Amino acid sequence: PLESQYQVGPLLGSGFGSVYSGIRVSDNLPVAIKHVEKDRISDWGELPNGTRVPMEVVLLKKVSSGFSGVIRLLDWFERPDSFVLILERPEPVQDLFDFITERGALQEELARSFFWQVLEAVRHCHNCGVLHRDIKDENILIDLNRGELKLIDFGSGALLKDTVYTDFDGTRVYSPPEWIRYHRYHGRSAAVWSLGILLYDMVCGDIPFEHDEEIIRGQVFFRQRVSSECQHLIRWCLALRPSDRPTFEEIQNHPWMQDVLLPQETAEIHLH
Ligand SMILES: O=C1c2c(O)ccc(O)c2C(=O)c2c(NCCOCCO)ccc(NCCOCCO)c21
Repeated sequence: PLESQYQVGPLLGSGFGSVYSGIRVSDNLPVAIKHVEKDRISDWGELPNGTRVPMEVVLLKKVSSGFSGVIRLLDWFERPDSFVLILERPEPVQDLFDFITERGALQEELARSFFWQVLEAVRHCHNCGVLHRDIKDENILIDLNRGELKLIDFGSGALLKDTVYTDFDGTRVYSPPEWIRYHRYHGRSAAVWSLGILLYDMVCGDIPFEHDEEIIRGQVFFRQRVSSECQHLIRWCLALRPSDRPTFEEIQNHPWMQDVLLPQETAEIHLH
């Protein structure tokens, strides 16, 4: 019933598998259709009702309930050598990496709005028991009309727990120093680090650290003009000691995070 209920369109991307544009024939709902080969899945779990699935599906199902800044799983399918996921697809949309590539460093007011919606989405995941572990500009989509951000690739994710993680499959340049040095981290505080990398990316147009030695050394240089407030939040998230990082709450009460724009106003001003 998969080949019948969706009409396939162009390839959107690959790297996590291959994702195509698609339409639900049922009712013209735009969708993204994502194929993952069994052979390349390292990491499996089980749905409450109990079959053996890719962790990504466990995670997506735990966070796709209700609204939020996560692209929702609408349906999934097993095939003999692959799994296939059907996801929301906002229309039109651009990923943040390509947005930043095209437009360079974001004005603060726009970064503040975007970063805020990222925090709301990640709180939402942490709440649903899910840790993303690969937060970064290419895992974030922009619905250009509504100004709403949406998180996407759960393939390196995990169940959130309070004990140490000794595996990491995400992106190195976004990984915290404790992972580089000890091969251990905790979820929240690792995620905060990656948030601080992301915020630097948004306001400087590029990631701050490229090599292991710079991650570990953790000194941040600004190549672009950034308010003292923005710089201080960033250095805070990128503190070397995990316990010196802010919690989500403290990131959202920081002075740089005041007077955020709603998504709609953000798009009027900045995206049309
Ligand atoms: O993974 C999605 C995606 C998804 O996983 C679930 C729903 C979606 O709507 C998408 C998605 O729209 C998507 C991409 N969309 C076109 C936006 O172009 C990038 C901006 O220049 C462009 C790329 C993309 N995925 C991978 C990003 O990098 C791939 C490099 O070729 C996606």
